[PDB]
Amino acid sequence: WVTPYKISVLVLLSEMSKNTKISLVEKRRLNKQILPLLQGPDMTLSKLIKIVEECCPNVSSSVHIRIKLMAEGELKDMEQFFDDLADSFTGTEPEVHKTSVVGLFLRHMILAYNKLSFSQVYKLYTSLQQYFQSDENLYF
Repeated sequence: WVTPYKISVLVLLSEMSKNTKISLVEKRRLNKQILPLLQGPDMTLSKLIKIVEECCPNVSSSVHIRIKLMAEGELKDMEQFFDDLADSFTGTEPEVHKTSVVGLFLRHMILAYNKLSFSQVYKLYTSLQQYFQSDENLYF
């Protein structure tokens, strides 16, 4: 269930909460605008970045480069993203994201990730590298 697109959405959610150039009110508005990405089907990294560029022009590049560094890194870099993301909510603001669409998405992604199989985690990281590579290969 956890795919490179879903990881990219987690990266987007993380980058949105960290954005130093918009207010907390604007962040709350943007989290509402982003909801169809959490509920919709998987899309290429190229399409996701194009969507993010339209509503969050700042974070689009930050999202793109974060995936780039994870893909150009090692398996540990994907595992470290999941660890840091799990410690980043309901214990930083500290706002309860439990009944929320974002909260349920963060929960269901971290749970499905942890109920791994080392084989499945390794195949997830390679899938992520190919997902990023597919965007990097584009002429445009």
